Amino acid sequence: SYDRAITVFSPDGHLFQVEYAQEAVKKGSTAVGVRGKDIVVLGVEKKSVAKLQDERTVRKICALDDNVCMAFAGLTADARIVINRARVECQSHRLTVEDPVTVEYITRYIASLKQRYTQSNGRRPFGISALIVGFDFDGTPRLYQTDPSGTYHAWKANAIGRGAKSVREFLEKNYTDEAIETDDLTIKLVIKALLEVVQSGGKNIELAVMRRDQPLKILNPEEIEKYVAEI
Amino acid sequence: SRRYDSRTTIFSPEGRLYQVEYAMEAIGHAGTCLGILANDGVLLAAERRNIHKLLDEVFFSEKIYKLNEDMACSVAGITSDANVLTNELRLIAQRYLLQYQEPIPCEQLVTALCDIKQAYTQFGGKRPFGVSLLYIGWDKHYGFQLYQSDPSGNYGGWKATCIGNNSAAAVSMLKQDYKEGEMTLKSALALAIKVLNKTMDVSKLSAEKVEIATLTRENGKTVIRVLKQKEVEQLIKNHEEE
Amino acid sequence: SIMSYNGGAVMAMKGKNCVAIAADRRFGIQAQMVTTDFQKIFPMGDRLYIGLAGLATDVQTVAQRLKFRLNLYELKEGRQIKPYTLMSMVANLLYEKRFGPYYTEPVIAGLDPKTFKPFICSLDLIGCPMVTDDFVVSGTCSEQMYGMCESLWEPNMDPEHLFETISQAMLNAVDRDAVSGMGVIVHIIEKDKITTRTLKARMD
Amino acid sequence: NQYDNDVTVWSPQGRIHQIEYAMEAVKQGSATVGLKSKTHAVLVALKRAQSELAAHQKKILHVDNHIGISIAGLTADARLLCNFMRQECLDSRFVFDRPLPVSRLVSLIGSKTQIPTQRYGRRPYGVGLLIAGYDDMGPHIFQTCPSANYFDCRAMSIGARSQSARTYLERHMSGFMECNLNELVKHGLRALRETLPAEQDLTTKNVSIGIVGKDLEFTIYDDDDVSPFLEGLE
Amino acid sequence: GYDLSASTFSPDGRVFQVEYAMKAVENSSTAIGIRCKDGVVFGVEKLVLSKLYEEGSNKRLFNVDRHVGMAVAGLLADARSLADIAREEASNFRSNFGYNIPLKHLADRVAMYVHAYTLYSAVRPFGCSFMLGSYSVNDGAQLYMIDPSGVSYGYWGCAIGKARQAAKTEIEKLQMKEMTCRDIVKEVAKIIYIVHDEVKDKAFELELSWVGEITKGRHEIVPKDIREEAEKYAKESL
Amino acid sequence: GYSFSLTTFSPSGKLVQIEYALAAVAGGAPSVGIKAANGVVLATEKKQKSILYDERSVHKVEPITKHIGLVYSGMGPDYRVLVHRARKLAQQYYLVYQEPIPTAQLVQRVASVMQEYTQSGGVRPFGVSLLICGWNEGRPYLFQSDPSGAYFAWKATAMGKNYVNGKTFLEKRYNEDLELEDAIHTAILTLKESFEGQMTEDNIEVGICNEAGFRRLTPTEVKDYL
Amino acid sequence: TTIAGLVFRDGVILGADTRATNDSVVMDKNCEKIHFIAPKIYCCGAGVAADAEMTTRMAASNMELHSLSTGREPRVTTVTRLLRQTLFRYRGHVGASLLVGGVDFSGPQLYSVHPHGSYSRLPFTALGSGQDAALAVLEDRFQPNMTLEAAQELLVEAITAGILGDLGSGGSVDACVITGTGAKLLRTLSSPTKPTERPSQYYFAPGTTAVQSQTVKPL
Amino acid sequence: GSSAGFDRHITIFSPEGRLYQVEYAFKAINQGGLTSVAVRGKDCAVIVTQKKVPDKLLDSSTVTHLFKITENIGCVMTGMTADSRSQVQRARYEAANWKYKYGYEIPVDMLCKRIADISQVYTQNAEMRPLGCCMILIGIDEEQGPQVYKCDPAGYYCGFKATAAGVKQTESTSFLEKKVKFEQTVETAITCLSTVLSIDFKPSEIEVGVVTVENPKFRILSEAEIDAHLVA
Amino acid sequence: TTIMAVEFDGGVVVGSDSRVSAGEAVVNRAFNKLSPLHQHIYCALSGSAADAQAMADMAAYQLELHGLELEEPPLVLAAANVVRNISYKYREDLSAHLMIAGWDRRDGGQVYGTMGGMLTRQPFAIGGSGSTYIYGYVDAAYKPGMSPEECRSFTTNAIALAMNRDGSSGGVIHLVTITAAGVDYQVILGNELPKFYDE
Repeated sequence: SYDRAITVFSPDGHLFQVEYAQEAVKKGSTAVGVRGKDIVVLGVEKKSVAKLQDERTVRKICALDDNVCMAFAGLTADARIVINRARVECQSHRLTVEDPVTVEYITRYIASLKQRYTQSNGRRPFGISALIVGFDFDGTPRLYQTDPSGTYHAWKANAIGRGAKSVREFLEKNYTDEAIETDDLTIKLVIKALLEVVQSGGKNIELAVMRRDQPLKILNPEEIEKYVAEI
Repeated sequence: SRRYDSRTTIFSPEGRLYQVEYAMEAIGHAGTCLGILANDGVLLAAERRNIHKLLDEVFFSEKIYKLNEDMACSVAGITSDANVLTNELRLIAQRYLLQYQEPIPCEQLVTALCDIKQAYTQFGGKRPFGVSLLYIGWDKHYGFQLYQSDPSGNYGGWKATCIGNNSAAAVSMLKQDYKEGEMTLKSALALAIKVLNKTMDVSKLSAEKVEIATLTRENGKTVIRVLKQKEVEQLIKNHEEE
Repeated sequence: SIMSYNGGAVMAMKGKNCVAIAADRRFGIQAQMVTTDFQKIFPMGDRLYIGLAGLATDVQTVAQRLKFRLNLYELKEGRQIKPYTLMSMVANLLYEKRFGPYYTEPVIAGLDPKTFKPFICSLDLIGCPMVTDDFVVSGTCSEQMYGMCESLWEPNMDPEHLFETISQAMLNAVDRDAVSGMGVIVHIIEKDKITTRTLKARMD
Repeated sequence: NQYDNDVTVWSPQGRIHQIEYAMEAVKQGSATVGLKSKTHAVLVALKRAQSELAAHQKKILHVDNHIGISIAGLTADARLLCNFMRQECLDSRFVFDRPLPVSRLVSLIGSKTQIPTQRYGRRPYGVGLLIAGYDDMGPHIFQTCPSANYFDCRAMSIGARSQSARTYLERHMSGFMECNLNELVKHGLRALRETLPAEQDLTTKNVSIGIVGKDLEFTIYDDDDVSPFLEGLE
Repeated sequence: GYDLSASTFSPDGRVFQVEYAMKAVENSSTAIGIRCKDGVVFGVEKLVLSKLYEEGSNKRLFNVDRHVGMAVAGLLADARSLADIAREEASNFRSNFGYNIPLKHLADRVAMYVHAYTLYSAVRPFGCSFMLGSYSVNDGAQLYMIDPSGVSYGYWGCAIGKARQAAKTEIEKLQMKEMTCRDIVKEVAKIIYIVHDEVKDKAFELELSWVGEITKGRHEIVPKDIREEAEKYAKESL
Repeated sequence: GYSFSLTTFSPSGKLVQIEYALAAVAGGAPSVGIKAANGVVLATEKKQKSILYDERSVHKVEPITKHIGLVYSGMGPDYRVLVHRARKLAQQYYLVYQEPIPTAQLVQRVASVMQEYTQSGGVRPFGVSLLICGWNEGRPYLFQSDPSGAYFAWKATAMGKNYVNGKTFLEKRYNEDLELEDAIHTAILTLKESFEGQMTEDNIEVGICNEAGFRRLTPTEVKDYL
Repeated sequence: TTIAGLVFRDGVILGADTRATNDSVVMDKNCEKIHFIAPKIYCCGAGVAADAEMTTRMAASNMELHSLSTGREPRVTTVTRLLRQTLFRYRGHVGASLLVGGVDFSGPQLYSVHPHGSYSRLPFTALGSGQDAALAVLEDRFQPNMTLEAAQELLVEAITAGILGDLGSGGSVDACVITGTGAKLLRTLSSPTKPTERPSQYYFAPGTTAVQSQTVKPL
Repeated sequence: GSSAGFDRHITIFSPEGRLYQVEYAFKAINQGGLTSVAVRGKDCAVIVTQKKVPDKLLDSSTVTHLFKITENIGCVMTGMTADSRSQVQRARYEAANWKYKYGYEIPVDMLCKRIADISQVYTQNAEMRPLGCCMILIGIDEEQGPQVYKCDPAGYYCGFKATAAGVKQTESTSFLEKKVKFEQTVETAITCLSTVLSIDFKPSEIEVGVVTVENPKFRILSEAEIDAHLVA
Repeated sequence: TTIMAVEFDGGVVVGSDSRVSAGEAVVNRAFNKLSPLHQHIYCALSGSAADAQAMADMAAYQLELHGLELEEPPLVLAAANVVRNISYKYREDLSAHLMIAGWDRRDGGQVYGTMGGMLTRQPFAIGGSGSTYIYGYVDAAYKPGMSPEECRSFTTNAIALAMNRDGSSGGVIHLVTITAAGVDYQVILGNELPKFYDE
């Protein structure tokens, strides 16, 4: 069995492997999450959109449970593994506590799994960052973000992947209480925030929202097109 | 021993995995495979590289493997690696059938092999599988389907794709000619020959240098079948006329 | 006894360039009947069938596990399995659980994939094959089946005569067995065709 | 350069750099003295303090009723070894219903710490030890090293500038056997104070004492309890 | 770097790592073993690095069995573990066959264990050389020596340490075959005092142990009175 | 043992360790296989360094089962390991199916053992190529398994030293209709094309496979053929 | 089951009946009980049919590997040792009663192997349920160094006694003759029993059985 | 002489397909400074070796390169002493195990092959190095007669009429070559060693192990037995 | 089964019957219960055939290796210790007594009883199911200083008396005399067996 230490400390207390994993997240397609009043919206860029590719197979916005979904950035293959782990954990929690897991609880689990991979023998860190949204039993909307190191915070509006900083700068100066007043407005914010980086605005963005109680919904090309015309 | 370790599953300073990238270089040099999905079926068409006159023919095909009753795949890159993966897909499909008493849906099969491929990239210290696959299948959820996976353990559904030598060229040629929803197996097969005539630098295509499986439905039964040389010859003939 | 827990009878008969396989259709727990169309004979090729009698749960498990192995075997080697090879595969599968065996006595009936030569055999619970040139029986009413086969079976019977022989053997044999009955399914395996028939039988 | 990274790599001079680097850890530690008379065995250590608001680090640990130790070097390793020693002593009392002879316990330590100095990937224990005990062969003062070697001594000193204490120890060791408890503790203190800077002096804050004798279980004296021994020093 | 691992042969077919371990035994005190007419005598020039150390500390003479003694040179920690290995062997042999292990067999077994640490990069070769001596009525007197490589040979007289090249010539000029334990104890002591360096490597103690007819086959430290005489005859005759 | 791969991809996408294992094969002594209509021949140079080597002691052409035989080019002691493994694989197959393992199923299993030493921890590939011949389902079979674990079915091929010249010679001389007895002649002639001096019936070894089974020609028989 | 063996002047002769039964019902009227171990070594099996079958196949497979690697004829002693070491391992749970007979470099050898792992090298033996009848014949007529034909006759009579005296045995008599030269596997050396010539008769026509449903699938 | 990566430190293939580490292990055999010679006769097999005891205090009886594997199998080791002893012990274990599971004494060719198989593993596994020794086995086969086999560090083994190992391996082979193209066999062997060493050693300078058809049991000649062949 | 071994100045005399039984049926009437573990060391098997044969083979293998390692004929005590260890280690699984008799150059001819893992050296030893009937006879007939010829007679008589009384014993008497010179076998057939009161 391979027991070599891959993630180790450097002279100035830096974990090179973890920073290299963060570099992989920077080359990932932009993903934006906005926490609205009664809704949660996720928006990922489609980067190179070919005309011969089945759109439904490369979605970067998956569902972990009825109330929890997530968007990622970085290594797609790595993301799949993490998503499956989370899904299994969600069913385990639902079976031992007889209740839907809270957004923060599953966020905590994924973050913990990522940290475990930065201090274990024979493995490298996961090369992805995730945006976790959803609603808890009481009805309050949640938005979390985990990274390769294993750290996680709760946000109002965040952006990961290539151009995360650019989108973050625009989100700060555009996120207010009069920007998430209505469901439509909240979605427009994410679309407008995604238009700051994603080239050829229109069908280059993958959007999906999660309204209170109902299952995850995915906006269609023409449904997103209409929103773009209003902006 | 740290001294001799090659360090296969660690990131580079730009967040790249070199072994995976170099496994991919292998593939771009393998024989060309192309997949086209039609309304009435799906097909694979592969350049043969086993060409020497003293090769015996004894086998179904060089690079096209049947995975279960409803799917096949063709492979590009390290042949002996492909043998490991193709045997594993057969095992995965039979595991599913044993458990659910139903054929494995095509995307579930692809995903489960790709999990095996991603694990080699992340832990264990071994080199990755130097293989890309194209998979063709029919299932009751999505019907006719075509997938591609690569040594990173990444996969994606396609209408038409190509891997191996001169894939980039094949793709731009498929982007010009592939008609979404308007494609028939006859049309698909024609396009295959067109794309294969251009990705192969032997001018005359030759029905000895290619391998073509088609996958169709007849009476609620999937039918996978390697085209015989006559049919391919005719197919080639038909391209010459154009 | 565990073998009579669900009941059931299976028999295979050899004819002139043709094989016949029949079985009862009753699925019951002890004295209570649950269904009257439980599958006991499974296809293992165009002209190859396996009949399984014994514990219903093991009948289904063995059939499914054998299919798993046969499918993989037929993907690896690019050909249809031979009747004799299938027998060994089943024997090996049954012998693996030597000290915790599957409660099922299988009977195989078919024709060689390339030569179309009739072949029938039976194996015990632990996997001891027994190839015969006349007939093989298995189930709760094996004794009754032996009597019928021993006196009714003739050499070189044609498809029609073979059908009548195995039908009469099974029908009269299951009528003296309380846990076997509720219909009879017969499969006639020939070079170019397979004929499946359900006989008019007692439903008590 | 190519020989001082692994413990399993013999250098061309016939040395093992990694074991030598692990011995440097004991030399950087705070000094501690160990001496014995005819009926007693005492340990005296200088407690170090990270800052003025910090408590002085523990340096004298309990092993058993007849055995006590003084550490120098990596504290984590010292606690590791201590645990091992405690278990061995407990095992001896469970099986044979008698205290484990100090000499036998020292040999177990030697063997345990020797293993890691021959296996690839492993490292030597980075802690030096001073062991005081009392069994059927009288009082003992043992000194364990990071390279699995141990010496039976009349008096010993390890840690930063322990050579000065050793020099003092050698000069006054002739009257140790006939020394009494109070007298024997003074010598240790005097030798322990020799490794200290001209300005600094031994007080009831940076001094810890541990004694074990004929009719006395291994006890440790801290701060206010070390006043009596401290009162009288010239 | 051809000399970094024991599982790597150099271009001229040498295993440098094992040779480096032999260098560690080369820069150490000298121990001697002499096979007389009815026994074996061991003598070590124990170097007292400090005056604080108790008389009899860091013993380089061990009892691996009732009838077997061991004299070592080199890394004491490595030597100590080898002594425990030797003890294990002897004990295991008695439990399996019901009698005292023959010296030759014991030496062969321990040598193979030593040889096992000279083929891989996972472990390093032992940094010590030792001698095995024993006496029985059915075997007579036997003396063997094992080094870091694992080679085991039987001897009449042997020396290990920094002054083994000089001690061998001193052992050469002796008629040990017709000598006895009682008479060889004075010669061993004398020889040790001769090879011992005055200026360099100052302050040493003399360790003496024997096994033979005089001790009725049991290996033990030479008696104080006899050692006194031997040391008195060593200093007076030097 | 080392748990990491010793064979890994280069930036050009090559696995040099396997390229280097192939260099070992190509410097090996020559080997030839020919599949005739009614059989296969395997033939190899077993020139010994001296005349002290008891030539009859060790055999490069080896049976696996009644119906399968092997020869190799490259590293003799690596060949030994493979021979033993093929023999165990053929037995394992026979114990399950109670029919002797088809040649192509033996080739796949052995080739698979070869691929594992291109990826498993701490080991180097095999410095050997195999030619395997067999007779099953009234058809003769000849295969080559290389160090990468790839296999190919041949009508005729040559390997070891001077294989490229050898193949060109077999292009020109092989035909499908060719009977065994003739096949044997052109086997022995392909060897002659690269042989040093004076091919005796003790410094080549020859095995044949047909309906009757696989066997090593006896030196007495090789002599007749010479 | 009645199996027997005997060492004659130029080799060994094995014999067995061909009846396989389930408790008290004849399942197989012609099962082969003389299994091939090697070219000059055969084995008769008694006890649990599945065990005997799997054990001999395993022994034959292992002997083949050994013969292939050594390149020499397998010894009979290697076979018996392989068998007893395996059987002893399972502590009699593998019910295999074997009679190994063969001719190797050291000559003709005959062994009786029991389920627990014990073995016996003898000039003549017998195992199975009809083992006492066959032994009776042997004790009464066995002579050392018998001629090939005289041995066959004796073995046939020994097996015959078991066939007629033991309810567990019946059918035909199989024999196996092994010498330095060749091996003669005489499946059905004698057929001492057969059924009647059928006094009456009963047959069915092409519609005597009432059919509920039919399904024909052309191939 | 191409080289890349770590192909000279561990047993991996170099650019030309060579195994440098294994080649270095052959150079380790000559480090002992000895030469061995084994000669197969018509009804016997003899093994002669250079017995050098340059130390005086060394017990000459414990110094030998000839070992008894089984009752009928003897051998001579050449190369690294410690490695040789471990290989001798392995051979003895293999032989005893063979008889225990097969019921008959292991043939010399099978024993040599078994030791060679074990040596092959070292050339394929990088974690451990090959042994720096050479094994030569002699024994009487019941069907083939006298046998002489030798395996090396590369895992290669073969049957021989006469073969040598050590520092003067190339010279012993050239001397035995002309001879092939009891008493004479023993003489030829001794001659070959003496010829390439130019010393004409006395009875206590060499060791002799033999196995004849009449006396199959491995035997070691004494001082008086060795001198007798030296006087003639 | 009846087995016996007697010590004499210069060696030992080992003997046994040849009956292998399965209930009331004699499965082997000419079985040799004396097995050689080494050149000068023999063992008499009693109890379970499979167990005795398994242990004897195991001991022979172990002793063979031991002998070659030490380059000297093994001691009789070593052989007994090897058997004792196996018999003691598997005392709950095995059911057979391997009597040990032989000769070495250290302690001459020795007889050891290793039944159930317990080891004891005796002047003479008897085991097996038929040994119970001859306990009184051997106690009254054995005399110290018996010669080899007298030991064989003593052994023969004792075994013959047991064979006639015990249903599990019978057939012929296998005899073995071990001494420095070597091992000399002897078989006493049914017609040449000592006759006593059989009425």
